[PDB]
Amino acid sequence: GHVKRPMNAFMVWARIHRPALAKANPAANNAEISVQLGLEWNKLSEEQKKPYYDEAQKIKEKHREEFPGWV
Repeated sequence: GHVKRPMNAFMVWARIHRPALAKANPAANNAEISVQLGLEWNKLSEEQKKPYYDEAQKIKEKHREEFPGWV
């Protein structure tokens, strides 16, 4: 609804990068770290974002293995 396809790719990128960013900027709280992750994500080129979108799609497909109709 409010969530669009970029968010799932961004969340892959964030899961990878948040822990080290939090430790490197430990005076910042989680909400501020989240803002910094979003700015870093938006500086990536379309080509750089591609593998995160590709991985988000693989994750989606793996989730759909739970559904009736898988195999």
